[PDB]
Amino acid sequence: KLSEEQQHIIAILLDAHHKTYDPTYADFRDFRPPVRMSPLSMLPHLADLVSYSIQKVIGFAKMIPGFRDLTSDDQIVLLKSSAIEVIMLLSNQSFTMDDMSWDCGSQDYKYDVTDVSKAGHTLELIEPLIKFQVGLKKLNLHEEEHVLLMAICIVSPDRPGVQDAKLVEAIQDRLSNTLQTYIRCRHPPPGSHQLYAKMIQKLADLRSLNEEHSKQYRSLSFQPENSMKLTPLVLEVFGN
Amino acid sequence: KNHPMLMNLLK
Ligand SMILES: CCC(O)(CC)CS[C@@H](C)C1=CC[C@H]2/C(=C/C=C3C[C@@H](O)C(=CCO)[C@H](O)C3)CCC[C@]12C
Repeated sequence: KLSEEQQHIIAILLDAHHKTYDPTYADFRDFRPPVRMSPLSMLPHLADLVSYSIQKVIGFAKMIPGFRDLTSDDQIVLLKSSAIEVIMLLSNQSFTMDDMSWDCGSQDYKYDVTDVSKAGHTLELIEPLIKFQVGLKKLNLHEEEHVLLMAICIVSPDRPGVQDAKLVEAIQDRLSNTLQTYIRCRHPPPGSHQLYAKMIQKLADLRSLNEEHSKQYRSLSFQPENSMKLTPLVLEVFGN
Repeated sequence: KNHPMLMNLLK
C-alpha cells in the first residue's frame, strides 16, 4: 500500500539523515571543553553542541521533499521554531535508559541531568525532557519512522510566523500519509498499536518542551554575560 | 529576514 512515491520519500529522508547525523561523534573535540565541578560550567560546550546540531538540522531540512518550495521567510520560520525540537528528537539516538543520560562515545561527552542543569536549565525543563526521551525510546521506532517524524516536526503549518500555511500543510500531509501507511504496511503488531497517534503525541510533547525551553533560554540569555558564551548561530536562531 | 546565517545555510 506504500506507493513508489512514498517509498521514495522514505529513502530520501533516510539518506538525508545518514548524511547529517554522526553517531561516531567525531567532531565533539571541536567544541569548547565540557566543565564539570559551577556557574554554567557546561554552557559553552553544550552551546557549541547545539550550534553544531542546528547546522545538521538545516542540512536535513533542505532535503525534505517539498521544503525548498517554501518562501525563504517560511523555511527560516520553520527552522527557527523547530530546531530545538528536532535536536531533542535527534538526541534520542545517544540517550540511554541504562542511566538516563545522553552518552556520546566517551565519559567527557556523556551528559546527565546535572550537566544540563549546569547549562542554565531547571527541572521544569529537564524532568519532562528526560520523560520525553524515555517515552520516545519505549516506542522503539524504526529508523524510517524516526526520520519521517523529524520531517513532520519541521514542516508544521501552525508554527509562529508562518506565511503560506496552506503550502506548509500539503508538504506535511504528504509526509504524514507516508508515515501512516508505513506503519500499517511495515510495522508489525503489537508495536504498531496506536503508533501513529503515539508519535503525534510526541510532537505535542515537543511543542511543550519548546515552550519551556524558550522561557529558560530568555532567562539565561537575559544577562549578556551568559549570552556571551553562546554562538552567533544559536543567538540568531533562538533569538536575543 | 535578519537571519543572515540561517538564510546562507539554506541557500
Ligand atoms: C546549553 C543550553 C541549551 O538550552 C541551548 C544551547 C541546550 S541544553 C538542553 C536544552 C539540550 C537540548 C538538546 C540536548 C542534548 C543533545 C544531544 C546531542 C548528542 C547527539 O545525539 C547529537 C549528535 C551527534 O553527532 C545531537 O545532535 C545532539 C543532550 C544534552 C542537553 C541538550 C544540549
